[PDB]
Amino acid sequence: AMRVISGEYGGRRLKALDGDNTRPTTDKVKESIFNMIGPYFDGGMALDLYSGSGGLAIEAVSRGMDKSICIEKNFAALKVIKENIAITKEPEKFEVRKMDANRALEQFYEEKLQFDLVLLDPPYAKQEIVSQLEKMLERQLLTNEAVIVCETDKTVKLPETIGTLKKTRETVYGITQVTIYRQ
Repeated sequence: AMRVISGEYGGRRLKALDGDNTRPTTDKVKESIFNMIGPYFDGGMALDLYSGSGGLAIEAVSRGMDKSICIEKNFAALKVIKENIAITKEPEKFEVRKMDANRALEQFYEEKLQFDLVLLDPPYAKQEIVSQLEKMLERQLLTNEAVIVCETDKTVKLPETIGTLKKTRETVYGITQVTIYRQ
């Protein structure tokens, strides 16, 4: 069963969305991601653009980030992420918004926000990572030391360079590819 790996909420059990045979984000991959980019953070704001049950957003805050904004496509996910946020007992550190992912980026621009961590785990058929990152650069949605974590099927070919972002690491764990970008 899914669990927070490390940090303040480490070891706490989380609820997963109902299975639908799509590419998972395993706890082992989650651990690998956060140990690579962290393992801990001195504050900051994270964006979890396809948050689902919220495991990555929660891991970020557990490990020291001040706040995660979690974007959701499907109404059904809202009760699951709410339950998981409740398990942290720090609901003020999370914001869940039910809206289109691309519309979310333009709202963040309206809100004059910048993110220290961006987590991008789109459904395979809705993957627009390069366009989205170009949008984030266009709208200056990234802090100076922001890091982007992408999760894709191992068959996806993400570019070495996206505007001022450069791929710094890329690792395959089974069929899940984790790609890291930094400015």
